[PDB]
Amino acid sequence: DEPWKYLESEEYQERYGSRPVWADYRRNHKGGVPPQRTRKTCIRRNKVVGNPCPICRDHKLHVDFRNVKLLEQFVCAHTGIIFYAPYTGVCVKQHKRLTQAIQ
Amino acid sequence: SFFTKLTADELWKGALAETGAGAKKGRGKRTKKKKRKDLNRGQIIGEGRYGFLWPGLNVPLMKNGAVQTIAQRSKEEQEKVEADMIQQREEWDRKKKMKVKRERGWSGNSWGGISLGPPDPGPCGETYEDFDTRILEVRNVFTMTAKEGRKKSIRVLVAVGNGKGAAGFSIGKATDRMDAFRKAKNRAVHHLHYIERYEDHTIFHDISLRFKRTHIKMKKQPKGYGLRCHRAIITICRLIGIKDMYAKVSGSINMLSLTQGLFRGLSRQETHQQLADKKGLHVVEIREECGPLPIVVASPRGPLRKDPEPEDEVPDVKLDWEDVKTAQGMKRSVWSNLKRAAT
Amino acid sequence: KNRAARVRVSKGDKPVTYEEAHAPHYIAHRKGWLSLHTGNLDGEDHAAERTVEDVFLRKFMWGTFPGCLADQLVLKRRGNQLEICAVVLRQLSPHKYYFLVGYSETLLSYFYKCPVRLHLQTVPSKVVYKYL
Amino acid sequence: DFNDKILNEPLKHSDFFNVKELFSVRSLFDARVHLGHKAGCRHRFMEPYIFGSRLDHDIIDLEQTATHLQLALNFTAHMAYRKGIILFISRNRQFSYLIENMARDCGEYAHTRYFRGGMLTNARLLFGPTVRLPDLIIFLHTLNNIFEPHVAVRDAAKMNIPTVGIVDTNCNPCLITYPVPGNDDSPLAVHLYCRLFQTAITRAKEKRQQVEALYRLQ
RNA sequence: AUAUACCGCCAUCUUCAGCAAACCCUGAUGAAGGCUACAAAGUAAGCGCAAGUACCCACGUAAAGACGUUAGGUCAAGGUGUAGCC
Ligand SMILES: [Mg+2]
Ligand SMILES: [Mg+2]
Ligand SMILES: [Mg+2]
Ligand SMILES: [Mg+2]
Ligand SMILES: [Mg+2]
Ligand SMILES: [Mg+2]
Ligand SMILES: [Zn+2]
Ligand SMILES: [Zn+2]
Repeated sequence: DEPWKYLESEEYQERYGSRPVWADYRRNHKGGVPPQRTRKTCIRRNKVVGNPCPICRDHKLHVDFRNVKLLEQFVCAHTGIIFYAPYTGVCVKQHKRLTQAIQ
Repeated sequence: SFFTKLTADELWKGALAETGAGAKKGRGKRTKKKKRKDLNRGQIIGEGRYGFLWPGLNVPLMKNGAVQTIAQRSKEEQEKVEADMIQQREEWDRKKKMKVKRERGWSGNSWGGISLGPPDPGPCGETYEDFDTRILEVRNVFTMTAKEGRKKSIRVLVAVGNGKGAAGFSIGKATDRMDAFRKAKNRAVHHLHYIERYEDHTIFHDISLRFKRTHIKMKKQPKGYGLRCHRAIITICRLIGIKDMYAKVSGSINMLSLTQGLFRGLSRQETHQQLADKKGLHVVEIREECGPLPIVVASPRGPLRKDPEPEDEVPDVKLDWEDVKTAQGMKRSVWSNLKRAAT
Repeated sequence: KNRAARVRVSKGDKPVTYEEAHAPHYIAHRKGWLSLHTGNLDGEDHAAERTVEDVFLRKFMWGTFPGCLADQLVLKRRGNQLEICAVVLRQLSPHKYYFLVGYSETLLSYFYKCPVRLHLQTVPSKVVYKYL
Repeated sequence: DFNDKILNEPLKHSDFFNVKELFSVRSLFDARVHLGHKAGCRHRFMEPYIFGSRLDHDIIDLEQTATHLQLALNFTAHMAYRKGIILFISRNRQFSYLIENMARDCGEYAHTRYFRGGMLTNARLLFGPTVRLPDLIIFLHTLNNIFEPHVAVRDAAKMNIPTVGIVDTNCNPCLITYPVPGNDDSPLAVHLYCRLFQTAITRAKEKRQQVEALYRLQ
């Protein structure tokens, strides 16, 4: 559904809870410190890559300016600076789509 | 021959070769292991090639209030039964051999970011579901003996905590990994230190100390920052309940002594009510988000002091060249400010 | 070091029965014999046949009452009469139990041309002598 | 809730069981509690409790002695009124008979014989799963024969059990909650401490009895 | 063929007596150690030794004699894993 009622839908609640979406995701990468810029994308030619980011694996979610309570979980409530893609675990494409959407 | 045939457990022992030359010394083998399988439990007693109908064990004895009679299971019937049994054995084998997914902690094939779940209930009855566990390290200690020689003795380090400022570290030694985990978890839940925290997410002030050639320097840090510290300290703070700080370790890296000094400092830190009632002055807090506004933290419970502190100028205080460098900004290193994973 | 009809001492995770626990040199001092016949005594004969047939009987009955027994059997051969005694568990149905009883009885009788009969004693779970 | 009120009532009152009348500096000096070992037997943490020295012999401050003794008696009496278990220790064999006898007379228990390893720590395995370890420990002689700190003070500080010991110039009052400076070695002092503890615990017991009778009436 | 996969069965120290699940403590909570009886941190399931049983006794002789070393011997008592002849 293009609207944002899928978030209030209780399948979202049981699938996540009161935690954010990025909290569950974990990156497979080289040893120690990971790379400093995430993958280019999680979807290619209508095909999904293994271990994709959460907002991409959950196709029912929609990144848009209107989903305020979905967008606000990334940017800290205590500091206005938006978290980085290596932080939230998402690929750079959807990361910058989200940053322009929140702008 | 039939007289030469014998029981099953003997054959299973002879096939598995659990002990005698290869199991001992720890030499073992090249990761080849034959999995035990129970065949008698699987098939019903009546199954066979000739599928006679048995009202005694294979078929219900009575039907429609009428005694049954011996009958025949013909070719395609016994073939269907054999196919069903083949499918059932294949299903049992699939369910037998599968993956095992223990959550990846600090690294694969490492017991660092692994949690054993809460401690076990006590004998008199003591439930500790609020406590969460963590395995900091595991090592295969070896000490020799006269007749058997080298003995493998697993040593493990563990921590436990609520997330409410209470936690405890402990070691555990045993010949078996699970038994060592259990010993360590139990005596850990029994041995615990409490530490205060300022606003549920930070320490009261920075703490610099040394312990067995392990210099450690933790720095308080306000909200929206995270935990950029040694991964052991990160897990320990996850257990404690503080959400953000900074820390650095210098010199030797022995995480046992690291944890011991960590808890020592976090216990010896003074609270602000403590310090105020000790000195005899009002504490005053200042933020960057808030302007020039004095925020009182804690006041003396006893009688306040009359005179204020005289201005201490050019104090004799031993400071750190590295933090002075990082404050002056001339310091440069690619390895300092990295955009690591979440917290 | 002798290994002959004895249990290896474990951590304490091995339920053992009276017979499986005690040693073979304790057999006459603190056990009885699983069979009772006179072929072994002086003057008699067919002891080899007695032993072969009773071993075959033990194997056949263990495999035709599989998963229900929890201990060795007791054979009691009085002249012509042959008596068996077993201890089993209440796993399967008494229908199956009696059916297999009659089946084994008829087979043994027709095979050995001998009057055979058996008794079975039920137990909820196999008795244990110690945990070695 | 009124049961909790009865449990809490004696706390607000100071010297509520009249423990002060039992002891006086006259009696202490007569029982020779003020003595101490030589300066060679002196201890740092005991120094501030030393009123002075004479002939290289240590002397105890009787005002501090009386303060700590009052506090100890008050605590013991509150615990007895709460029916809290009390356990005596005196490793010195010179008075084991008398101490066991007065323990029998009180109803509170004692252990003067050799102390076993982990008797308190592994008490669950020793005795059984469910066992009520004592609520208060006291020491007529804090040190053993070889003059090390008795393992009981350490075990009590570990397992959160309060301890009240008579500390001599050789003793370590750091672990003790209510250290009473005195003369561990003198028979007059031992007998006097025993009689004071008898009177205190018996008064607490009979007072609980009378209060319970009054509440049963009401 | 593999005793260097094993079971089963034995030599060995053993003409020893220790082996030890489970708890606690000390060592700054390291590998590790835990003995002082006019006693100072050790407590111990269980096994073994022992005791009792066999011969003529209570002694003696037999029997028993654990954990483990010798990758000790035995796929040739028998079976069986792996590799081969089929
Ligand atoms: Mg890996
Ligand atoms: Mg021999
Ligand atoms: Mg070999
Ligand atoms: Mg013997
Ligand atoms: Mg012999
Ligand atoms: Mg060899
Ligand atoms: Zn993506
Ligand atoms: Zn003295």
